[PDB]
Amino acid sequence: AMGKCPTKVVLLRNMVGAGEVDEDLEVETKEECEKYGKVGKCVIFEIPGAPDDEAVRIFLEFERVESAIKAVVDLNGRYFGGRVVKACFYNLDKFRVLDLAEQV
Amino acid sequence: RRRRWRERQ
Ligand code: NA
Repeated sequence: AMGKCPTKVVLLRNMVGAGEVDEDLEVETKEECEKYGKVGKCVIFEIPGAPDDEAVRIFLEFERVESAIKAVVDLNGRYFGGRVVKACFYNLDKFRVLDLAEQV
Repeated sequence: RRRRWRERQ
């Protein structure tokens, strides 16, 4: 399963519900993720017709795979507000061309 | 800005 293959890209699901993206999330999440290592800005995609705990996909690309691993381990099961976040990896090549709806 | 990430407990 593709979400289990370690890469420098982390996918966060269930942060917020469908249509509930805001800029505060992206700013805070990038700051939080700098704890694991250098990281780019959040890249956000919402999947049409998805369940409320899957619709919003937040991607962050770390500079180093070790940081991404640390991020998956620390963020999976942590709370963002009241929501329990699901964290996994994402394929780098799919990410770079903005293919953001792959099964993980 | 809102702060929502919570520490693990
Ligand atoms: Na914070």
